[PDB]
Amino acid sequence: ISNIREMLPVLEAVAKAGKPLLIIAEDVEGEALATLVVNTMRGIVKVAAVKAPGFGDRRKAMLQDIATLTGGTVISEEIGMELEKATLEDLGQAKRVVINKDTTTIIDGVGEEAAIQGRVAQIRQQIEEATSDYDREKLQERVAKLAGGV
Amino acid sequence: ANSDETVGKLIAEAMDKVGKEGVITVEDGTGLQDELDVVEGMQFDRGYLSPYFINKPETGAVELESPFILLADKKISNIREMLPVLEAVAKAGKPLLIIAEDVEGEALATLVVNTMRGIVKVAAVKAPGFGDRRKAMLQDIATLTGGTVISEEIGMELEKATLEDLGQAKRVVINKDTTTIIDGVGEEAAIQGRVAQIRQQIEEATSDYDREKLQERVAKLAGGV
Amino acid sequence: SEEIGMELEKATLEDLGQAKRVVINKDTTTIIDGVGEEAAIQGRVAQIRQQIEEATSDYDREKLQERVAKLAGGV
Amino acid sequence: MNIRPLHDRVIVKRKEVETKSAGGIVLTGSAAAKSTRGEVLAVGNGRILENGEVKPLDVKVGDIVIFNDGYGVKSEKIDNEEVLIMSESDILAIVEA
Amino acid sequence: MNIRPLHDRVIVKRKEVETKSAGGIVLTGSAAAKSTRGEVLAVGNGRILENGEVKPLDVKVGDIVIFNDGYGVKSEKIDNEEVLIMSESDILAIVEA
Amino acid sequence: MNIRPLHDRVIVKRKEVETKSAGGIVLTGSAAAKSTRGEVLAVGNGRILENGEVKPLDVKVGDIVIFNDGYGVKSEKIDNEEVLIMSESDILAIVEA
Repeated sequence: ISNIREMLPVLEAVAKAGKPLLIIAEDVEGEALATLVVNTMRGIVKVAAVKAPGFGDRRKAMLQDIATLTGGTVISEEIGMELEKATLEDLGQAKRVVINKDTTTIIDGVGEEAAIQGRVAQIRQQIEEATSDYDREKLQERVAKLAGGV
Repeated sequence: ANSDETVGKLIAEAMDKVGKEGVITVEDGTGLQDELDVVEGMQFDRGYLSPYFINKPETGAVELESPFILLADKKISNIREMLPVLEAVAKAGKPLLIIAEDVEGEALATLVVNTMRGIVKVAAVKAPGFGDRRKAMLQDIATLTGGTVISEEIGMELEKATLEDLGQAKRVVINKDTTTIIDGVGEEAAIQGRVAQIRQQIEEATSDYDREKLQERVAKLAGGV
Repeated sequence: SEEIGMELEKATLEDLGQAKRVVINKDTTTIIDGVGEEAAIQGRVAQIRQQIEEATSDYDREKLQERVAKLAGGV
Repeated sequence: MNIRPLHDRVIVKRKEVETKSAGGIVLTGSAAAKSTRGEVLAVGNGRILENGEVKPLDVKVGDIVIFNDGYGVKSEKIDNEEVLIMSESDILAIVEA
Repeated sequence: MNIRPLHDRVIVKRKEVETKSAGGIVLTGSAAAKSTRGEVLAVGNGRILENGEVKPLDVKVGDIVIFNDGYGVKSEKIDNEEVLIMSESDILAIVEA
Repeated sequence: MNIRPLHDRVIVKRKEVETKSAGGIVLTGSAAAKSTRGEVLAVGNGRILENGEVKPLDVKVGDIVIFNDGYGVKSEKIDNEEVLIMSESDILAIVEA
């Protein structure tokens, strides 16, 4: 997230709706972070910002799993989704979110259970294909976070 | 101390003055005799920026009576940022203490010209440590003074600060090594809320080395080292 | 100096000190008998002397001893 | 006495730096949006290009204007307050519609 | 009141960024094709080059135009919406044929 | 005899370097504020651009002025004291209001 210049129509839309918000992205730039702090502090929008987990393909995969849980859409360049052209239909939702200096945790998605199970079944099938036992464990964590607990 | 009565009484007296929050430390002594030095209030190990501020040259030091204190993030690049605050403080008439992470040559030289020739009475000192603990300790210093920390993150321009946004103390004293502040204007209940925040993070402290550094921050705010 | 805000271009003859004689070699510089007021010299000596009593570095304490000696007495 | 624009010159106050509540909603942080909108303070006589009879400038005092923040555009204090000095041609526009 | 173009100046809305279905078939991704086609919003009086009697600009409001995306061409919000400001000569053309 | 400005040229004394007590309060250190304000010393005849009858310059001796500290603006001693030499167009303004 380079600027608030990308963020604006979504920020207008969410503020106007009135709900709090959680920002997931791979990083947040100083202008973007500072503007978010000004809005939260002075009461305009209630917003938390957190960094995406791990790196590369497994970060991308886990972001899709997080979207499946929330009942949301992952905004990316590959799908051709501008941040500026997102709407409130394109955001998932949860019942509660809680965040620490180390750890992020989300309580009880809006994502449809059948869709969650289809995505779990995809992930589970790749466990059966997993040559790296070390990465098979990391596949086991992704199934566990989506369904069950660690 | 293997039956050393002097060591036992020194520690009993020290625990007496510092308090439960207070931290007692051991250092190599100047002389044959053991000594105990107790400091109450906000002391930290950073000196005067220039010797020109010395208004007590018989003490080798600067003393300022009832000052405002300004806390700034980053560098003070110019007097061009400083101006409206400088106008406001001078017009009010009180002495001033400048806290920032650094002071640039133009800024320091202009401050020396104003103090020397009598326009404003101002001392300038550097912020303690580095990174997040410097930022945290600057908030603790603001809580003690009853002031506001001016930073870019909160979106506070130095140029848009006013005299309501400066904390205050009864006295400040500064050396070539050490800075010390005597008796804040900060509200006691706010101080205790901030102490409670800091104390709760002691209970979470995995690094014992940094837990000691959390113990110092509680001790400077409440009690003595 | 720049710190006091004194331009070299704005100095005057009131802003220069004076001595009775000065003598200079290829190695060494020496000044004989100032115009500086004795009470001011003693105030400045007292400042320097007080920092001797504070001197953790013995090596630099000797260098403080030279500064007191050059101002008052001889080496 | 302030000081007066020459031929072809105009003096204006820049309206804002940052129209701070974006859309009317979001309170923007540090964006650097020095406003493109100015408002006229003084107007220098006429244009004395091209030898013959002098042309009045088509701008006037009281006008609300847009200008280019270009190389030609200078800024300095009237009393203690910064205002901007430029040519009629570094100005882009005056309140239409 | 918006704000008004000077002498020799024109204001236009850029038609599209990317004519997204290429040929009428292929849905193009990120191509950066900021449209060369504009449409006229305001026209500034006439051209006051060359001292004598003022010439009307040959463009008018309602025209669909092509312009150069050059150094001279500026862009800014009317209300909240970006529109482009330029000279008659940075404009290339108006709806022929 | 000093020496005299040509056609289109003006000679001025720069008022101050640094308006040293900022706001009227703070005594500024080394800021580098070479004053934008000058005061007219000599005025060179008229402007001899454009072939025909010569135009008098609109500035005069005794005027208090503002100028650009640009490439065109030169500085040299009258007697032993530095004064500045420039065109009417490198001057921005003369005492209005």
